[PDB]
Amino acid sequence: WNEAPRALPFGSAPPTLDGSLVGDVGFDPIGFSTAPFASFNNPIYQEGNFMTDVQWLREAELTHGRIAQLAVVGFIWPALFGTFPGNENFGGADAYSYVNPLEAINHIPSLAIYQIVGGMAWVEYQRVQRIKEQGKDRISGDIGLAYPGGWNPFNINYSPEEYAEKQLQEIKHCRLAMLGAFGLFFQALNSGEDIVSQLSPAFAAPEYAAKAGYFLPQGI
Amino acid sequence: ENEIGVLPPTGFFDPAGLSDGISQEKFDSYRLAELKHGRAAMLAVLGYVAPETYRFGYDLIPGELSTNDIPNGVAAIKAIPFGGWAQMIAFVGCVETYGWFTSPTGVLDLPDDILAKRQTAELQHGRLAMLAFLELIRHDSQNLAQPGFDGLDNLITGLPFLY
Amino acid sequence: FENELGAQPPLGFFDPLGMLDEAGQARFDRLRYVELKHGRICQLAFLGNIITRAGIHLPGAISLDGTKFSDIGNGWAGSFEVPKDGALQILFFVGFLELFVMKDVTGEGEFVGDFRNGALDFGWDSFSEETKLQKRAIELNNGRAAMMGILGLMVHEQLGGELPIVGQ
Ligand code: CLA
Ligand code: CLA
Ligand code: CLA
Ligand code: CLA
Ligand SMILES: CC(=O)O[C@H]1CC(C)(C)C(=C=C/C(C)=C/C=C/C(C)=C/C=C/C=C(C)/C=C/C=C(\C)C(=O)C[C@@]23O[C@]2(C)C[C@@H](O)CC3(C)C)[C@](C)(O)C1
Repeated sequence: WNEAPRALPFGSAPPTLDGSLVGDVGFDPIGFSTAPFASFNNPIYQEGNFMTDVQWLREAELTHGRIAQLAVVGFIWPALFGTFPGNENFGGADAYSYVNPLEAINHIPSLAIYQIVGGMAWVEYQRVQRIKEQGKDRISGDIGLAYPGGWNPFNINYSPEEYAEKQLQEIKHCRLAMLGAFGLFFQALNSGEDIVSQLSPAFAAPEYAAKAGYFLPQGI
Repeated sequence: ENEIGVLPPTGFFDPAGLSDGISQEKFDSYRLAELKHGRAAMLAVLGYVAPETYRFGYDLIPGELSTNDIPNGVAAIKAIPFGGWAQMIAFVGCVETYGWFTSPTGVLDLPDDILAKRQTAELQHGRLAMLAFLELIRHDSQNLAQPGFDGLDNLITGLPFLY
Repeated sequence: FENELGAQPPLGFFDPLGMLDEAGQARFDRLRYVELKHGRICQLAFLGNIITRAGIHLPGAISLDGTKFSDIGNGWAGSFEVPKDGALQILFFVGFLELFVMKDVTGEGEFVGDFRNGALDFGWDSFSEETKLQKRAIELNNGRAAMMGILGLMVHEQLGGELPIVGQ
């Protein structure tokens, strides 16, 4: 085990880390990288075709981070940018008027829930197919979004160094958004309010403390 | 005589000589028993605090008996029917006897010194948790038998920010 | 077994329980036959259930002693009003079909379940080679679907609730 890596300078890291994957600083005090985490009971497994446990963990981390990145904006946007102009002739009975994110879950018709579930299941199936076909050679991520070779409606082109820095930015924002989504959800649950109604009051004053006003006559 | 689990706070702690001569097999069985009681105590200590703030809404006896209503502590064993206890004991026995719901990917591939230190720390944490569970049980039973005795109120005398 | 029909893109081959592993050929054929039979049964069951729940009911569906067709409900609970001997005749007919033409009586074995009774072909040589595989795969796929879903139609009927599209 290597000693004194970047982050945890007074600890140690397993040798499986190495370099390779972007964003590797050496943070691994427990383990989880020295075990068969992608081969034991994998139903899709394929000897001489799968990747390395660390790449499987990177895929899981990327999935969680992408979901959290979407969730942070999902929490923030309706509070201060207003609700969707919907509920017009929809018969929702102010179903969109709620802003408390944990309250709108019990007022949205099941159509949207099942549409979202099905769409993400389709995307996951595409990811599974790509993972199965790219064998022990997965550029990781896959799902063929806007990079040349797959779908690219805007025709995004980048130099390899641009791709590397974009990957680093993506992973950093993913970790930060995981933390932020956790914090936002638990703050909303604990305070029973959204973020805007929780931060707005602590900006000017409480009413019981501010002075009455200015009542001195002028001109005397 | 000298194996894992010997650290300097003290050093050997065998006053009454419960081992003395014994044998390798008996010592190994004793170590296994100590590790098992220790892990059970740690799980008990962790589980004695969680229900105070969180509660899963499942209806042990569909139609009624909903977790949300059963008491916490040593009073749950009276509320929970015998069928649930039998089912969960059979389930944990299936886990223990067979390899079901167990994965060998948790054995890890740690070096020797790291493994030894981690084992010693595991045993120390478990030894602490044993007495923790003892104190929890004694306080709960004393309070339930006679309310007001040991005037410290509420379950979990520490961590007062829960209430 | 790794290239046979039923192993396609959304999962390629898929044997999580791993019951196949080592085998000859009788097991594969028996599993294919039971899968196809469950298929056919489940599509017919689901189509009947959906056409009954739609609201289109036969006029001559009336039974003994009048028992007008509008009285018949839907589901397992709603089925407990049809004559016992009528369903006895129905089960006689189905067990008969189990002991009837639904069998390789002719002796022709193109694939497991290709009885055809050598007399009622609607056009079988017309299709090209890939068309046969496509049709068999779509029949099997259009099956696995029916099978599971109907269990839900059966599970949801007794569980109670308000599923989408279908009213309940
Ligand atoms: C009396 C009429 C009759 C007769 C003689 C047959 C005869 C036959 N059927 Mg059959 N069938 C019938 C009516 C009949 N069917 C009806 C009305 C249906 C429903 C549409 C079916 C559906 C059916 C299927 C789906 C299959 C057969 C099969 C078979 C063959 C083997 C059956 C076997 O091994 O015994 C049966 C012996 C058993 C021990 C029964 C097994 C029961 C399964 C394993 C579980 C059942 C669970 C139960 C429904 C739910 C329990 C309650 C719940 C609360 C838990 C045989 C030719 C099989 C076949 O062709 O393969 C050779 C086959 O796969 N049948
Ligand atoms: C369940 C089966 C199923 C499947 C496999 C699909 C599959 C598909 N649908 Mg679809 N759909 C379904 C059911 C299904 N649908 C139902 C029931 C409806 C309503 C009647 C619709 C309505 C619908 C419309 C209107 C459209 C599709 C479209 C599509 C295609 C693109 C999906 C897409 O880009 O969205 C991907 C969407 C996402 C990835 C959003 C996910 C956002 C985050 C991750 C949500 C996280 C959810 C969270 C984890 C779950 C917990 C929260 C929960 C408590 C609420 C794809 C083939 C589109 C298309 O082009 O096809 C014609 C399209 O326009 N569907
Ligand atoms: C000595 C251990 C022990 C015992 C006897 C009980 C007993 C009880 N618990 Mg409890 N609990 C425990 C530990 C224990 N718990 C721990 C450690 C936690 C923290 C997670 C909890 C959290 C908890 C909650 C939140 C609730 C209960 C409740 C209950 C009561 C109803 C039965 C039930 O649902 O149990 C549930 C028991 C558990 C969930 C413990 C399972 C622990 C195992 C070892 C986890 C195994 C691994 C897991 C499957 C994931 C594998 C991933 C891998 C990485 C390990 C019952 C009196 C319910 C109640 O009404 O209480 C008043 C209730 O709502 N418990
Ligand atoms: C599909 C599987 C299945 C089914 C059908 C059931 C069915 C049932 N469970 Mg259940 N359960 C299961 C899996 C299942 N369980 C699993 C996997 C777990 C996790 C361990 C549990 C945990 C569980 C709990 C914690 C409780 C139930 C209860 C119940 C009963 C609901 C209330 C009732 O009818 O009281 C009627 C009850 C009876 C007539 C007495 C039944 C006695 C049981 C069946 C004997 C079990 C013996 C055991 C398995 C093996 C022998 C002992 C072993 C040490 C050798 C019902 C019989 C509740 C219950 O029993 O309340 C009374 C309850 O509290 N279950
Ligand atoms: C790879 C995979 O798949 O999983 C892997 C994951 C991982 C992690 C690698 C693995 C592991 C190891 C595990 C399971 C590690 C978990 C360890 C754990 C959870 C150890 C608890 C200690 C609790 C203590 C010491 C409590 C003391 C409690 C004390 C000292 C008290 O005083 C209690 C107290 O009540 C009193 C008495 C009075 C009250 O008023 C106040 C309080 C409440 C304070 C496995 C097994 O390899 C499986």
